[PDB]
Amino acid sequence: DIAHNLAQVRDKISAAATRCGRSPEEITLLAVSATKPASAIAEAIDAGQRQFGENYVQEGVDKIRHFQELGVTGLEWHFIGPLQSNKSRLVAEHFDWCHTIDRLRIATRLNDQRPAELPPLNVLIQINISDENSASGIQLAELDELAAAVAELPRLRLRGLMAIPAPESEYVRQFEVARQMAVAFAGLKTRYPHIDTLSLGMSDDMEAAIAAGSTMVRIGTAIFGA
Ligand SMILES: Cc1ncc(COP(=O)(O)O)c(C=O)c1O
Ligand SMILES: Cc1ncc(COP(=O)(O)O)c(C=O)c1O
Repeated sequence: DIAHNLAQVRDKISAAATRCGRSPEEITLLAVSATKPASAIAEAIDAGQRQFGENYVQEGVDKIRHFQELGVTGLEWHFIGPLQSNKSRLVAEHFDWCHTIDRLRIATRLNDQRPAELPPLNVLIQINISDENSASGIQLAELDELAAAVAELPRLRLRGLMAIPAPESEYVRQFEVARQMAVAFAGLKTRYPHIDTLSLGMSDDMEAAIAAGSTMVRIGTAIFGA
């Protein structure tokens, strides 16, 4: 049951924030609906969920248009997959968030292709904090430069950071990797304006990411099936 799983996840988020002294309201739940059918999002929507994440551009845009045409308003769509330049326009025209900015060129394309009547596309810069097997995300030593360049793009808005740590089963390592991300997030927050989003944590490392200071968890399996 999707509705039951939504309520179960929100309780686990709420408990995890409370245990480490944070308000549950600090944590945004991003329902990762990738590869799930639109009918499943429809249940989530009917269960009160508004923020959905997609990894593939055309699947996402098709869903976005599906619910726009039903006249469902109030939804927030996050693109959280890797973004190739030949699909940037669909993202720039349809999505509300993009978590996967790791090169200045993809950000400038999104900026140029974003219609002016839309709000600025909220973007996060993706850090490869701990994955040698991923060709996605930058190193922390490159963050200040990319952030400063992306910060001037007027049709974008730099909101913070995202990372997908290498899979890790040890809670100790989960927390320490997430802390590195929280530390970098806090440093960015000092100088840049409106830095409020640390996209960090999935089903299995939710608690350490919340304890470390994530503001947004990306949950798929625990809501929709694997
Ligand atoms: C499940 C699914 N939906 C949609 C797409 C749409 O492809 P793209 O993201 O390259 O537009 C893909 C393939 O990449 C996919 O695997
Ligand atoms: C960026 C991102 N977040 C979250 C998930 C899925 O999260 P979960 O482990 O709960 O299925 C994936 C999808 O495979 C992902 O690529």
